[PDB]
Amino acid sequence: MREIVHIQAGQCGNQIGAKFWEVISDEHGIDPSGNYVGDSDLQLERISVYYNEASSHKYVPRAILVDLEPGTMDSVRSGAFGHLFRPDNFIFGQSGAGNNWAKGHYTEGAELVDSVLDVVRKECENCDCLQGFQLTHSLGGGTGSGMGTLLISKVREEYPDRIMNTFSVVPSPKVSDTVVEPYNATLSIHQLVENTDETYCIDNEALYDICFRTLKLATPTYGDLNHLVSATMSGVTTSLRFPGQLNADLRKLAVNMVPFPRLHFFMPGFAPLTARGSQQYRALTVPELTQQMFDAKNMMAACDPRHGRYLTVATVFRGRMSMKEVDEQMLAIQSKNSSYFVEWIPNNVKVAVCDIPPRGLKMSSTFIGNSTAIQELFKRISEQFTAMFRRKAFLHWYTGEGMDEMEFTEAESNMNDLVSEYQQYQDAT
Amino acid sequence: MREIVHIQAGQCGNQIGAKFWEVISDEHGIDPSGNYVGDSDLQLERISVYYNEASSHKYVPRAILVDLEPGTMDSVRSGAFGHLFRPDNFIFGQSGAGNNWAKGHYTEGAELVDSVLDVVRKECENCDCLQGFQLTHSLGGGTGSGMGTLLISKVREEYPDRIMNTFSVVPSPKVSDTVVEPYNATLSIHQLVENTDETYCIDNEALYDICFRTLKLATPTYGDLNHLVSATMSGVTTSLRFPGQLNADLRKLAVNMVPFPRLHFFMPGFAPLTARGSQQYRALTVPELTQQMFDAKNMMAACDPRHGRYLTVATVFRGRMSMKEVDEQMLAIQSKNSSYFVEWIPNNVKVAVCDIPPRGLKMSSTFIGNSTAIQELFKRISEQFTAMFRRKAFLHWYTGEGMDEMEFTEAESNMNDLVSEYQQYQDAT
Amino acid sequence: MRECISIHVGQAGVQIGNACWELYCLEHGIQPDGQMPHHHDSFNTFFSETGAGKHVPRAVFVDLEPTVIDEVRTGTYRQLFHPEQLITGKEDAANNYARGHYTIGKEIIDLVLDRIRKLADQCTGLQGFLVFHSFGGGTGSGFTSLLMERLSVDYGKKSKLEFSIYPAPQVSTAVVEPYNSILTTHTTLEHSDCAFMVDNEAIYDICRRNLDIERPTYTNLNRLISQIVSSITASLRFDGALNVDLTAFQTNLVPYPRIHFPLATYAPVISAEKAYHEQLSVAEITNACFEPANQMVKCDPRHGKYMACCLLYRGDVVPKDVNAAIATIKTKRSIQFVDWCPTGFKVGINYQPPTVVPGGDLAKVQRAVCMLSNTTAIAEAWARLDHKFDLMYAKRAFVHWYVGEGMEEGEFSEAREDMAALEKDYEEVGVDSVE
Amino acid sequence: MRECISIHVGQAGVQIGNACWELYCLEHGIQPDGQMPHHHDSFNTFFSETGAGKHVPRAVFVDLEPTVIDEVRTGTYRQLFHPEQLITGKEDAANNYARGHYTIGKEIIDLVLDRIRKLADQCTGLQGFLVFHSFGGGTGSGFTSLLMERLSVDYGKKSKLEFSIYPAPQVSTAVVEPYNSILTTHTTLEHSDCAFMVDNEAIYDICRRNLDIERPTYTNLNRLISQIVSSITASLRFDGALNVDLTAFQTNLVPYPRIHFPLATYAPVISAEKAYHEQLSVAEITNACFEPANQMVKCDPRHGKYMACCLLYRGDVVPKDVNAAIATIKTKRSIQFVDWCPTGFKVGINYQPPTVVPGGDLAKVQRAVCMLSNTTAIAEAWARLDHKFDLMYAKRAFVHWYVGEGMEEGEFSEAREDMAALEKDYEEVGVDSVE
Amino acid sequence: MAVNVYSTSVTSENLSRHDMLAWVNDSLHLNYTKIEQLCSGAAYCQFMDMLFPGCVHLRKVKFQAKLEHEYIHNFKVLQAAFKKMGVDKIIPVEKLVKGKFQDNFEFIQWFKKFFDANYDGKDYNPLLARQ
Ligand SMILES: Nc1nc2c(ncn2[C@@H]2O[C@H](COP(=O)(O)OP(=O)(O)OP(=O)(O)O)[C@@H](O)[C@H]2O)c(=O)[nH]1
Ligand SMILES: Nc1nc2c(ncn2[C@@H]2O[C@H](COP(=O)(O)OP(=O)(O)OP(=O)(O)O)[C@@H](O)[C@H]2O)c(=O)[nH]1
Ligand SMILES: Nc1nc2c(ncn2[C@@H]2O[C@H](COP(=O)(O)OP(=O)(O)OP(=O)(O)O)[C@@H](O)[C@H]2O)c(=O)[nH]1
Ligand SMILES: Nc1nc2c(ncn2[C@@H]2O[C@H](COP(=O)(O)OP(=O)(O)OP(=O)(O)O)[C@@H](O)[C@H]2O)c(=O)[nH]1
Ligand SMILES: [Mg+2]
Ligand SMILES: [Mg+2]
Ligand SMILES: [Mg+2]
Ligand SMILES: [Mg+2]
Repeated sequence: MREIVHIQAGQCGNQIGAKFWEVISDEHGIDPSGNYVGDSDLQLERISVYYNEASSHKYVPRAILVDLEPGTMDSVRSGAFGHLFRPDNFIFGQSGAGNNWAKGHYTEGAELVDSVLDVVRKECENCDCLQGFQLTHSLGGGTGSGMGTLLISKVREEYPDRIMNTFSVVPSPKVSDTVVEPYNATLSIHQLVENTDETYCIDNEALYDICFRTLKLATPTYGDLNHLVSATMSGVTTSLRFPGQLNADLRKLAVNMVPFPRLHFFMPGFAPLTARGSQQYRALTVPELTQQMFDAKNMMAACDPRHGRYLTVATVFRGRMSMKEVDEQMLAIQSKNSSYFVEWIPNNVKVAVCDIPPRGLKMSSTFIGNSTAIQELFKRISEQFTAMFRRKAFLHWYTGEGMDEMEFTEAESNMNDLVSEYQQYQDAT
Repeated sequence: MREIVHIQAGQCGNQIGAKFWEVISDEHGIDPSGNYVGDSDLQLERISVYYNEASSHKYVPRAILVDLEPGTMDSVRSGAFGHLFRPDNFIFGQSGAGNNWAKGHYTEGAELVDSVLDVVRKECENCDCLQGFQLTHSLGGGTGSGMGTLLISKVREEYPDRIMNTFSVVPSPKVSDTVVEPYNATLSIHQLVENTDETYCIDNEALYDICFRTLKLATPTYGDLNHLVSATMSGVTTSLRFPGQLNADLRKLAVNMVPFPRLHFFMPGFAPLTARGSQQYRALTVPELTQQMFDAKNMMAACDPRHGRYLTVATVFRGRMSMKEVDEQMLAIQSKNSSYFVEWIPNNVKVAVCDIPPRGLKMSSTFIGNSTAIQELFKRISEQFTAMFRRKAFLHWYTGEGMDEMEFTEAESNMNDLVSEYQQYQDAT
Repeated sequence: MRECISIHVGQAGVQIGNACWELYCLEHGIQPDGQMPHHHDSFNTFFSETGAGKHVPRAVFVDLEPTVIDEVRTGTYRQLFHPEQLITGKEDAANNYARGHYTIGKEIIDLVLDRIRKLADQCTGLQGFLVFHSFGGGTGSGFTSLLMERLSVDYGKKSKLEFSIYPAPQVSTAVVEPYNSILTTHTTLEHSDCAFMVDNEAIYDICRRNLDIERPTYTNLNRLISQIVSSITASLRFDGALNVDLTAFQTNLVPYPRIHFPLATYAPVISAEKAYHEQLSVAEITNACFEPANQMVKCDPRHGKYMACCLLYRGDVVPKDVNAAIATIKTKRSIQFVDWCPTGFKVGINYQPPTVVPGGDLAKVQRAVCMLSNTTAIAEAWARLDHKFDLMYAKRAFVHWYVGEGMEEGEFSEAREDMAALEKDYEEVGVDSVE
Repeated sequence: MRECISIHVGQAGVQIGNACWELYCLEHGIQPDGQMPHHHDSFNTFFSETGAGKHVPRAVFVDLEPTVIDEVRTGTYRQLFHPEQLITGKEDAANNYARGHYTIGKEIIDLVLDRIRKLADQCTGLQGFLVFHSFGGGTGSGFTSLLMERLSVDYGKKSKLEFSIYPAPQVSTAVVEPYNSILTTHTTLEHSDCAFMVDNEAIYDICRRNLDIERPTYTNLNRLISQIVSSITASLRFDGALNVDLTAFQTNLVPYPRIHFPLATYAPVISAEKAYHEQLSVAEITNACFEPANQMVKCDPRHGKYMACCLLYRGDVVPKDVNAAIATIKTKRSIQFVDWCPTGFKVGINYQPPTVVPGGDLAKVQRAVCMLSNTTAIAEAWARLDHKFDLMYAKRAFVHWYVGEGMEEGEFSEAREDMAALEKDYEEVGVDSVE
Repeated sequence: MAVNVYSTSVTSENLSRHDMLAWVNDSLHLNYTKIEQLCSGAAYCQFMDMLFPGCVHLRKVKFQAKLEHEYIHNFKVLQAAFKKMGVDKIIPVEKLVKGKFQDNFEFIQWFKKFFDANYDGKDYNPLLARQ
């Protein structure tokens, strides 16, 4: 019931997915071999949402792993928690898209898109009652960006009424991990604005700042950042896989969180986050989580919300807690924060609560913020795009794969239109 | 109920705060690990005034430690009674203000004031019903003076109707521990008269004299002086954290002891004070304490009260006593010293009585004296200020950090106006 | 499954091959007899496998003079190479692009192409060719030009990297280097998918300053170049936290089709005696890389602009430290970026630390960094060559050797205008825009 | 995380560096090989840490004659230092400020600045520089002047302490000390945030009188100066009852920007044979400090005024006794304070007792005191130099050496008027004001 | 060419906070109330413009800057101008961009010294350069 197919594109996509599936296996109590070693029936009563029951009491992930270089697939296979994946789903290329969105969306992605779509079709037929898809990829590299855009387009053309999630890593403002990420990000955001029902913008700089400041980790590897991203994934999805005093799912958050079809770009947040030693010096109560969520230093997007306005705010909770208290904290945080909330949306906060805490922790939360501040992000990219589009910089690569400049102009125009809509709805009264 | 946030500024502030929190932990029976090891429910019935109850029955103090050099913070962390403080509250700089009030109030202090204010805001939000703030600092060093003045300004501008205590070390008349303390003391006293509801002037020379004569300690370390200061702290605050036949709090003393808003500079005193061997040779009766308070040698300020007039006097008691005997002693001491008390304040004595005695003592007291003699203190500093301001001595240091001479002139003028008000109200009839 | 072949042209090419394949054999635990007594099959890239445990390299050593080839054949690495890939001529081109491109090069080009085709036809995912040649010798320049032509005509779109020994500004070994360099640059400009300039004088300076070797030989320069190529291929040959392919190099470093000349730098380069006393933080080695002294070309970037940079780290490298170091470099004063490019850094991470060669000069470290930078100051170097060329072309010196060998004056002219046009293009790219 | 680097210029600088770093290695339990078989990371101030347990100092030894640097390199403390900060010239300045500031100093200044920047860029909370140099040698004076200029231009506001070997009144080793001294003082007057004068004759007298060493050598003077520096840095490097930073030194001791010349004194200085027979109370050692014989400059303060004093105590020091001793000092007759300073005492307290060097001359004590006093009698010393200068300037002696090396006679003149202006400023500070 | 100066310790020549703020306000015809707002760097670029004709190109500088990377870009332009005029005082952009009082005041007082060093007496309208 309400099964979800997980797709991973790009190296960051596979790494986030590996950590994500480790987190889900921990939550549902599954060995790397795939057997059930939990201790409560509730872990199994909704096991089918992410896991398919093979024979001999074995559970396999309903995940699709896509890349164009075998290094990532070999890394996933060799390490622990690698045997549970179905070996047929390990679809990979040979040459790698080479940071070029053309090869990820037009040239190289075309040689594997058919196989990926057949596997997705088989999984869709095998599932009981499909809910929707979630994609984990990045907008910096060519492979993840282009291939994810292509797959999302084809799938939505194959399934119109389903819902599709994308958790796309957005390039940092200060530094760039690649050189030609403006074009790739522009085209990928174009595909997303056409054919995605919501996206969670995530930035490496924000995670670095959070982990260094809040977590007090002087040596943060990608392991920890992927762990936080996976925790956000699980916190969003927890309302569907377990009971709650107020049940929710992806559909409820999508409906509440998207007042206009284009505006579906959100920011994630997690709580509580503590250093190793500073964990017992605080009582984990609802208002502490509430005051931890609503601040810049706990936002995984590189844009201060006080530069703009909060349009809608979704809060998912986990753990045995009193509903009146959650409601009171939401009411207080809205009343004392009338300025950063839209006036023409009275009660712009959605609340969902589960019953199962995230392991080791007595209770936790998860924050989804639909705010206009992210438009700054777009503007920056847009400006960089022009700075790299005015002199025809690196364009000859994408023209040599068959594409035209007209797509770049049209996509830039559409992103500028999106920025204009964000600004106008910011200025609405 | 009636929670208090304790702030410590400067090395003196941190050391006095460490001894103070040791004293409070002894009073409430708290393991340095933070667990409750007491034997009476009354110790826990008002535990929340200074301690926040974290999870797993642990108590952590509601204290903030501020400095610009990590040496004091490292000393506090390394020693015993150090695992109790919440690690994030250890806010410290790196270079140190270097005995310069500009760096403590404008240049370096501005680099940590924001973080300190966020910590204060979080604590204020987390508390149930805030009572007020008490600051422990000194007026000699640049760090404590400047940072305390800045924090008091910002906090009182953030909370107008709250009350704010400062226990500021005033330079000794005979010796000077620093060289440029006239300017620092002048500016700090200016800030204090602007935005504090009372201050307890405390001087190292007086403590040295008291410990050498009354305590008969030939080798007094700072441990003992800070112990007496902490005992005075606890004696002042005890009326709020425990029952009594006549309950009081900081508000009652503030109202009774301050007849005019500017005049809020007091002198502390403690009793009984005995040598190690001379403790059993004396009966601890209410009168014995009464004549132990009212004399210069037990006054912790370097100013003889017989040089001036006693305006108001608060007397707090702890331990099982007959209230009639206390009242008779107060009436007798007021009557026989009628020359020393202001005539146009009939019954210028406030009396408060608690129920719990202090450590290893059947009963004890605490003395707060609002008398005009302290104006001598100010005059001396004022003269020294002029002695160092007429020839532009060390001025370029404070000029190189951006301050203007008009600030020094205006602060000197305000201090001289304060001296004039003390003189006039002393000469009133 | 991820194959990439090497082609070493000229004496410099063969010596670089000796160094690089010694380094590779050390990296993958390969005895000189081809046996095997952070790792995937890692060796499947460079090393093809026979029925037994013997592994043979996918490389072609071609040189017209039998000296260095005989030295390789009789050397320690005798049993390793397949005897076919040691291709020899009879007479050397003798610093004559004419002899190495029209008369003698044609006599053995078919065999080289045939062996390359044999190597390629048994691969599965061939990405490209690593070409090691000099611009000084006639053999290197001419035969490399002919081979690039033939490969481009035969293989359509495959990355073809050139790791050249660019002639030094003052320390030259030949007299006719300008002619050969201009001719080979003009010829290979439309086949070289990306060419990495390396200069001898700068490596001499680095070795004297850092390695404290008062009298090094070509062996050490070969060792540094081998370390560079190993750092380049580490992402392909090993598991990495952030992988990068050859097409990524070709894409992120080439803004315009005609300007495809990045320059290399390696760090740290410190002796065993100096291996201690300093911890090699990533910020420290990055600052060392962006320092103009550690550069391997006599061109100072501080009078130009940085179009693009690609940093490859290997070893125990923490990515947040990477971010902090890169931001600090961005803030500095001696790195001013060009107007059109607000984002000119690529980062790649590999877990495998660099491998130390026994008997070498460097010291075993835990982190290593290679900087591949496409900047503007390199254009200045071209001007120098042009000037020299014009001087040597003022009196028609040495022209007869080319003319009487199957060569025309007209290509000399055409190459001169092509070099001038390349300089004009570099200058135009340098300037800032309106609005 | 609290860093402060040292710069030793000239032969005297290098020898005092040997002494100071021997003392430091003893203080923090560091073997000469850099290993570690009241304490915080205390050593993190002077000693940067590598991947292993090896610790290396943050100091720069620069000197134009390689003799002393070779002695350091071949000495016992060989493995400790990082080989880069042992910078040598080729020829010495030879007691010529011109040679050490215009001709030879320029040839290596860039390398010194680069190494200093490399040291600073990997620090976190750098407070400042401890510069150890003499006014006698041309190297010390000229190169220190140039380096102070460059550091002030490059680093904006960091405390820069100078512990100079002021030329003695009558016991001189050179002939051209006056010229170099006036030139270097006039040059550094605008960059020296605080300069601490120390004289050779006074230390000779102290060693003869107290240490009972009838024939002391420079080793002992270097030991005393190292003890002074360690007492200065004890508050930074150790836990203390009353800590004090470098900015505190720069603030409490400098009333006027041009008058920033305190003098140093240390106590107690008694031999092991005389280590007994007296308890060394804080009052006793303070009385010894304020005694004019124990001061390290041939200037008697009793004919001037005390503008400021800073006393640092270390060891088992009880603060009330400190207060009583300071009061008794204030009551005495030989200490008359200036009118505008009614409070001229600063006090600092540290728990760490002084460390005894094996093979040394002092005795292990439980309390120690450093006196850093800015007084007026020091101005008298300047007058002496001026007189000497004018005498040597009466006949234009030794002028040609400076003239023919890149110096103008106007430089000598302007130094002379600036020095006279400094004397006038000292005099006007000395007098009292009306009302 | 331009001459350069330093700032270590001088009396009677250190100007107050409000005085320097009024100086910049009068020399650029604007209404800054906090000196740390000069972390934006636009004021420094216009100071360079008034100090030397041309020598900069105000089209790239972003007077509406409100983020950190914009501050970094403006400081890159300022560093390019500094290199062009031969003034060699390395500027600490990393501390300035944070917008904190200490380093901003240090930089602006050094810049006041340098500006007094290299100013002639010309007059113009800052607005035309600003737009
Ligand atoms: N949060 C997070 N982001 C990552 C991680 N690893 C890589 N990234 C991001 O992913 C981007 C890497 O480019 P990819 O999209 O993975 O490109 P690719 O999959 O390697 O395909 P090619 O670029 O063609 O080689 C970088 O810009 C990083 O910002 C990770 O472990 N955690
Ligand atoms: N009663 C008492 N006073 C102390 C104690 N320790 C220091 N003091 C006083 O505090 C002052 C020390 O200066 P601080 O205000 O602490 O200066 P700081 O915090 O060290 O900051 P900087 O001066 O910049 O280094 C001295 O003048 C002493 O009189 C103590 O243990 N007990
Ligand atoms: N860095 C470096 N450069 C080398 C090395 N060997 C040769 N060279 C370069 O090669 C140039 C000599 O011309 P080559 O390309 O070797 O000539 P060739 O390959 O022998 O072909 P012929 O000219 O016909 O003899 C010199 O200028 C060197 O710069 C080497 O081991 N290291
Ligand atoms: N107290 C003390 N003074 C020293 C010591 N070594 C050298 N000096 C002083 O240094 C002066 C000699 O000039 P230096 O500064 O050493 O000259 P240099 O550094 O060798 O440079 P050149 O003059 O070029 O040779 C003498 O007058 C001494 O007073 C020492 O070990 N202890
Ligand atoms: Mg990839
Ligand atoms: Mg301090
Ligand atoms: Mg040859
Ligand atoms: Mg010398």
